[PDB]
Amino acid sequence: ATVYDVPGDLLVERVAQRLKEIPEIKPPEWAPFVKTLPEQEDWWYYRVASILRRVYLDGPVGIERLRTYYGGGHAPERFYKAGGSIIRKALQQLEAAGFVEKVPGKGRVITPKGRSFLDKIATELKKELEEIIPELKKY
Ligand SMILES: [Cl-]
Repeated sequence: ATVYDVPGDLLVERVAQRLKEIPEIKPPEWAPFVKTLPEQEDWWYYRVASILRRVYLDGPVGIERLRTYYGGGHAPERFYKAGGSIIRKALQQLEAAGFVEKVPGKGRVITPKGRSFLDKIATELKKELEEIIPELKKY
C-alpha cells in the first residue's frame, strides 16, 4: 500500500511511533510548556510524522508554504515565531534522518528512503484495517 491507500490520522499515529526509534527525531520540549492522549504526550513525533507525510503528498514544497498550510500571510523573510520554528526544526531532523532533501528552486522533497519508510508503515496499517474491521462484532 502507499500513503494514498490509508487514512491520514491513523498513518500519522503509526509513523509517530516508528519515529520514536529514529535517533535524529528529538523532541524540542516545546509542547509540554503549553496548557491550552498519545497525540498530545508525543506531540513532536506526531508533528514530524504529519510534516513528513505532507512533504510526500505535496513536495516539492517550501518552508513558508508548509508554515502557512499548518497555521491557524505568506512572508518567508519574516522572523519566524513558533510555527515557522516547528517547520524548520522538523525539516532539519527529517533531512538528518535521510527522509527529505532540499531541491534548489523547487522545495523539499521526500527521498527514496523516506518514501519507503512511509509506504512500509502504510502497508502494515492497511493489513491491520483489512483484518480488524471486517471481523468486528456487529452488536
Ligand atoms: Cl516538544
